[PDB]
Amino acid sequence: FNKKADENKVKGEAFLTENKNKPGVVVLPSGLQYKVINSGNGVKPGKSDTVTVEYTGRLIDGTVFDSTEKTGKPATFQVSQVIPGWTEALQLMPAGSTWEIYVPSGLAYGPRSVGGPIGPNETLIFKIHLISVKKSS
Repeated sequence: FNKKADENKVKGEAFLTENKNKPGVVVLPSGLQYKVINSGNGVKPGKSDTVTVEYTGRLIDGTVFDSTEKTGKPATFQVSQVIPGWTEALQLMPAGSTWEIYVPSGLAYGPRSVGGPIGPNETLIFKIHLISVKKSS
């Protein structure tokens, strides 16, 4: 059981290790690193912000675990309703922006068997395409 758990710890920590090559890698107060494609553009509130976006997430396992785009239904949630790491990054994501964040387990639920959305000792990649905040306020 743990053989696979640790197997994830190495493959994930390695992915992010090499990932550091991606230009624009900037660490956040929560420890989030990402690559900026289109930053700014629209306005928006702090972590109490509510935005509608579409994303495709996949586990370091190489297989998609869940996609809101393919389902045919956009993803709608507030930045303060997600894991710690995410709440920090999404709080800085302005309407219309486009960031890709990769948060290692140690920054989310933890590499321990308490890995919520992010598998245990699994590094995941997230593609967030923000359209607008609360009806483009």
